Amino acid sequence: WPKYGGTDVNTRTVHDLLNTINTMSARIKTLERYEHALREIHKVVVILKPSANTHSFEPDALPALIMQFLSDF
Amino acid sequence: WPKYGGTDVNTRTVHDLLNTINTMSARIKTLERYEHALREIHKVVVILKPSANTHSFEPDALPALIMQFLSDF
Amino acid sequence: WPKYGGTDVNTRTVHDLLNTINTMSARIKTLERYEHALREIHKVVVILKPSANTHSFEPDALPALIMQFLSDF
Amino acid sequence: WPKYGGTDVNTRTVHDLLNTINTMSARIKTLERYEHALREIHKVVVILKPSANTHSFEPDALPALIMQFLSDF
Amino acid sequence: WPKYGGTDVNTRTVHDLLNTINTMSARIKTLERYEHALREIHKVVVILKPSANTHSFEPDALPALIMQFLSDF
Amino acid sequence: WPKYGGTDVNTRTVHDLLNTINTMSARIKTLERYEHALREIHKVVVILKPSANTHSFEPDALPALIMQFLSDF
Amino acid sequence: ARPSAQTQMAAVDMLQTINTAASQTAASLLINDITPNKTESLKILSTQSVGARSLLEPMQANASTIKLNRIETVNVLDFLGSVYDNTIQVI
Amino acid sequence: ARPSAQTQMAAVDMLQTINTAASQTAASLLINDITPNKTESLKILSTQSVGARSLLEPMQANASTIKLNRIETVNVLDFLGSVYDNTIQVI
Amino acid sequence: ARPSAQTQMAAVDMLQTINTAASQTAASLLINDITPNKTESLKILSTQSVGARSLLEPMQANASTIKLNRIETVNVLDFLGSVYDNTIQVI
Amino acid sequence: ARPSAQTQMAAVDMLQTINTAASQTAASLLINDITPNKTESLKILSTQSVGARSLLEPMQANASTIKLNRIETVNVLDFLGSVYDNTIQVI
Amino acid sequence: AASLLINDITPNKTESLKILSTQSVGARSLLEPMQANASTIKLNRIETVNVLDFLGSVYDNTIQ
Amino acid sequence: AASLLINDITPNKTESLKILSTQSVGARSLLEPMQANASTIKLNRIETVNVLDFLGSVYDNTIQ
Amino acid sequence: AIALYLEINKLRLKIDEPMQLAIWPQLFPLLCDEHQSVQLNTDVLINFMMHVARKSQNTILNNNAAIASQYAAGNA
Amino acid sequence: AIALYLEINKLRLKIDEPMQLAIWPQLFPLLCDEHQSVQLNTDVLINFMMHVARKSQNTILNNNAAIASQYAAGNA
Amino acid sequence: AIALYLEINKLRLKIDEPMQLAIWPQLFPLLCDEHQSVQLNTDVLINFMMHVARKSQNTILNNNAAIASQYAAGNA
Amino acid sequence: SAIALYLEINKLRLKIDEPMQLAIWPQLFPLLCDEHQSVQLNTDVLINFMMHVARKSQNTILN
Amino acid sequence: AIALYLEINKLRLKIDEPMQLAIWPQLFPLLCDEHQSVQLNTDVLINFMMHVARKSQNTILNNNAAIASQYAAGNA
Amino acid sequence: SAIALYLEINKLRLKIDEPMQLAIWPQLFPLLCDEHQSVQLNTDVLINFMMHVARKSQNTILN
Amino acid sequence: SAIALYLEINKLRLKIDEPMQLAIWPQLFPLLCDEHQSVQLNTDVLINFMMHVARKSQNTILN
Repeated sequence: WPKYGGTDVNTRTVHDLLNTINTMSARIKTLERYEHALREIHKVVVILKPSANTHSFEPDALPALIMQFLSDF
Repeated sequence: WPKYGGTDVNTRTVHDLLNTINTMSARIKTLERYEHALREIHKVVVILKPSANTHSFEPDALPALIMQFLSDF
Repeated sequence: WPKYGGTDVNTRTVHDLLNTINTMSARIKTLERYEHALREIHKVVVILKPSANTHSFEPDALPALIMQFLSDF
Repeated sequence: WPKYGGTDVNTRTVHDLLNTINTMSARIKTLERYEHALREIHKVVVILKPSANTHSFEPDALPALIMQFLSDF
Repeated sequence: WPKYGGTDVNTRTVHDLLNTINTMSARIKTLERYEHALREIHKVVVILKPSANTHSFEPDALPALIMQFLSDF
Repeated sequence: WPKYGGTDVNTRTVHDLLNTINTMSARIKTLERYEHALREIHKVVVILKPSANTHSFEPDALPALIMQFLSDF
Repeated sequence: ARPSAQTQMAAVDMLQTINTAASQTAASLLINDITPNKTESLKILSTQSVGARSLLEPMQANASTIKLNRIETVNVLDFLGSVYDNTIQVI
Repeated sequence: ARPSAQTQMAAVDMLQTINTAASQTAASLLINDITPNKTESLKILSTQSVGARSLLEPMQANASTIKLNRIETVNVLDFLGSVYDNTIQVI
Repeated sequence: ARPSAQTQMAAVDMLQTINTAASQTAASLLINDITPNKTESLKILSTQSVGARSLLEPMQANASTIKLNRIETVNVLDFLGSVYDNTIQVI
Repeated sequence: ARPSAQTQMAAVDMLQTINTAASQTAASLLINDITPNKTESLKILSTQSVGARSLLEPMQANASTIKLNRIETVNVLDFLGSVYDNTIQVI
Repeated sequence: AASLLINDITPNKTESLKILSTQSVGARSLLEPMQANASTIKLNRIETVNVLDFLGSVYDNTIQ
Repeated sequence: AASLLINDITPNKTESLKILSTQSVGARSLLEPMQANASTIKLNRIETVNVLDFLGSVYDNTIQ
Repeated sequence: AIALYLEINKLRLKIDEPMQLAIWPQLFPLLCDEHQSVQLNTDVLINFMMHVARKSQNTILNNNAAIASQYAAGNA
Repeated sequence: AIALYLEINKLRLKIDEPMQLAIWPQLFPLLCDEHQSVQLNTDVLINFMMHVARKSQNTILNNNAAIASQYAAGNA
Repeated sequence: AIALYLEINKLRLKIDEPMQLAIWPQLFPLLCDEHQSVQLNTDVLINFMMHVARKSQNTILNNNAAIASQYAAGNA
Repeated sequence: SAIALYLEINKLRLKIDEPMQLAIWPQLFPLLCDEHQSVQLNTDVLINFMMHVARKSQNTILN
Repeated sequence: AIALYLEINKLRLKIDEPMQLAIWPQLFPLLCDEHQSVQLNTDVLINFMMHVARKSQNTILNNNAAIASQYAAGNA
Repeated sequence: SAIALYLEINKLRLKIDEPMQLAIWPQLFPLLCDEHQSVQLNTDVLINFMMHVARKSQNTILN
Repeated sequence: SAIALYLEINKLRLKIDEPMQLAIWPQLFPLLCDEHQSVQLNTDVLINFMMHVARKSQNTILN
């Protein structure tokens, strides 16, 4: 067969790589959906208390920001 | 050349597929944090106010759940 | 030439079909955001005022659901 | 067979491309329907509070605009 | 060379896999303390305030359980 | 066969090493998830009593810190 | 055993999409060339056919008549044959 | 027995991903080279093809015309052939 | 009979781990050597290859050009061949 | 029919234990010898190998260079071979 | 038959007979120096490339 | 036949006949000293490497 | 002249089987060596181009319609 | 000159089967020894490069689309 | 000189099949005894090293991806 | 093109002389080194090389 | 001298198949009777020892990992 | 390259003389020691070594 | 039309001389270069080329 690096190039190789790409693309779409949801949640938090929440969007702090908003009230 | 369903496959095809896999893997690794934060926020809503859509994970409903949840307090 | 059901097929036929696929793919990628936003709005209506058509997604009913929902408050 | 690029031109190739185009065209119609629904929702929001909602249509902000309208009242 | 599903395997492949195993083993040994502490915190919540999600271990819910649990007292 | 150290290099050896790596990678992901949960719990504890809990994050003391917070009140 | 209505309308959707794609053929390019002389379409097509160039030069000059010889006429006729066969690929 | 809608849309997602990957080909590199002369793309490609170098030198000079001989023309034609075949691997 | 989604994502986790392991190859060592001349990577690799030493000495000197003879050039080429084959084991 | 997760993690526990045991090899003893010259490890190993003694004597002297003859070099090479084969049993 | 078989059986010291018969289908300036009974041949890069290609092709197959 | 069989049967004391016949396909400066009937041969590192490679190859197979 | 005649025949088969367009007898003079060139009215050539173009586009769209109908039929 | 002719033929098969691009007769002079060099307009060479590049990228993307469609088909 | 030629061929097969890198004709002089040494620009040698290194690392990572995909496939 | 000459040398090498032990390869090497020159070789050497290719081809023919 | 050569070969097979460590040509002089002794830099010998030691320990740990993996496999 | 000479000595060793009992190995060793020199050996010794390789190869041929 | 002459040369090439080693191809090339000219060739060369086509066709006929 033709070869790329250490991998034989044939129908089965392409099929396997395509299966991996299929599942991984679905996963990427789901995760992008999650990012969009977090952005929407952030905007909700912003409109609730815009006097402090208009600093910058940060996924890893938004849960803590929501918990803080609860802590204040 | 080998063929996939009647489309020619060469070494560049496999090379491109493998580069795609690696790039997508890096993207997925980056994106996992978004799932973790989204699920944390979901559980905040579920625990503090058990009701309705708190009984099923739904990324498209959670921003409105935040709206309701945080506006009530 | 090869035929499809009795209509001649040439290389330009396949070329045009593939260009169609790629253009449509770009259009679909652009349009997905509209589905995401529409479903977010649907869930806003469902969560804040559970009733009737809130129990089934229906893009042609949701604008009237917004009319009702937002006019009530 | 005749060939376009790396793809053989024959009945089966055209049939497969046509199946893909069929599904993708249906998807495009559904997504265009969603865009139309968002436009109608935007017009509803506009007639409810035209003093501020007559700026410009933007699918990615309309959910947040509805949530804001709720926030005001 | 030997092959794995059509990808060449050499001594460096096995060497890299074994180095991966050892490095991951060290990482796992380090990380076990985190599981132990998390489960201790979970049991604190379960014992002092039996309710709801205290009846099922869930690392993504436990931070919100702490929020509720510690804010109540 | 080719050999690395004392291990024969062949399909089965790679397959076994890959199985071990698979399980161990899953374990590492679960433990990293636990670490993230402990970090979130720590931030909750911090926002509850920031006058003393803003020293430094330490997984092995966080359970005791929570128990102390209970002891104070 | 006629196809269902949904099958036929799915074919119709396919047809509308494919015709929207077909809007980019050389024949179309010539058709929608609003310039009094087909200057823009022939400028685009001059990268694909010699006859397009031969027609192009005088039509830019806004000549009331165009003199063609045997070779130029053959090239122009082949250009129109290609326009019919849809062998020109407008990029 | 046509594939389900979900199968086709999964293929579509694969296609979008793979085309995003394809955005890095040499042909693409040439296409998105906004410089009036393809100086940046040819600098990148000069590490992969002799014809890229031969084109590169005069185009940096901003020459209105470029003199090529038999050998340089052969190299340039091979460069374009490689661009078509996608045998150049831009790193 | 395609593998399940969980199987594919488990393979993805394996891939990420194994690539993190692969970050320690000689090729990587050369790539992430931020020094203007590859002095640090060649110091590390001089314990594994003669060509690394031959390149190393002048590059530390910050020479604008490096004179190589037949033997040194052969050693350098073998060094690069080893970098490609990943036969150098960086400790 | 892959082994269960519990089986693999039991193997991992075994591996960690066995590697903790392996920490006492002669190669390890050499590795963790923080002395600028490997004086302590070579004192320990001089009870197991002649080459260890031959290296030991001058390194205690803090000699900048060590003169070895054919016999001493053979003994040192055999010492390193034993370190690799893990035939030295450190007690 | 074979081109190189003809080369072998050619009795001429220079073998200009076979060189002529094969140059009618292969690009070999060789013919002129060898027919001229020259002691040496001036070979440049381009002609050398043709020599190498010719020798390979006759090694495989250039039967006329 | 075999290259080393030819070496054995060669009756010449220096065996320069076989050395010549095999040097046309193997890099051996040996030919010159041995044809010259020299008593000794000056061998440097590089030529020694060729000698060793030649001897190995003829041990296995260099039949012409 | 043979090449011109045959190319006219080809475009004839594609565009106008009965050769009723005015362009044909206006191009015929080029078959005679003496008539090295022919002065044609720009408008006539443009109209001939548009005839070819519109007929071609209609044929393309109709072929697409036939393909769609056969796809609906299934047995294709 | 033979090498130039054959390489032109190769790039022809890849890019322009009917050889309608203006570059071809401008490169033809190099087939004559006397014409050691040809002065070409930089813009023409750039446009030829862009033609090759755009055609190539379209072919690559279309091959990817064909592969995706066949993957959806399954029997590939 | 034979050893240098063959080693160039080996690294060629590994890195650059068409030998388009500038380093190759700059190293060619060493095949002539008279050219005992060649002065090369440090930047050129560094760039050649980086080409080799980046290509190698990409190949390694892609082989790892292929192994992962085949593991997901199972039948390997 | 020096690159072309090198690649053609390798192509012929693969079929005539894998290890490149013939003197003609060193004799031809200078063409890869400097531009605008040529290598003067003996007609004896070149015709002997041609018969060498002939003998290799004859061995292939027999096989 | 034969014993030294063969012992070098043994340690070569174990530690450095291509013999790229600097120690090898520094030890080579001992193969000549005239060179009864060689002055080596203490740092070089220590570094060679550390190379051997680290490679050995890595091999030992990797063999342990292989044994653990095979134990998990069961069929060993 | 002294390393290359050593490795070639080992390669030939594996097939001609496993234990390296021939005097020619000590005679050749100096080339591995100092640079820019050569070893002058008797034509008797070298041709005897060549016939020794010939005899080893003949024994292999018989087997 | 120079393009037509080139394409016809390629068409005949595919059947008479794949590698284009006949001198007649260089002899004909000038027609592709400059306009309003001709190439004067020997009747010996042209008739020899015609018999060459004849021999190629005869080989095809036999096959």
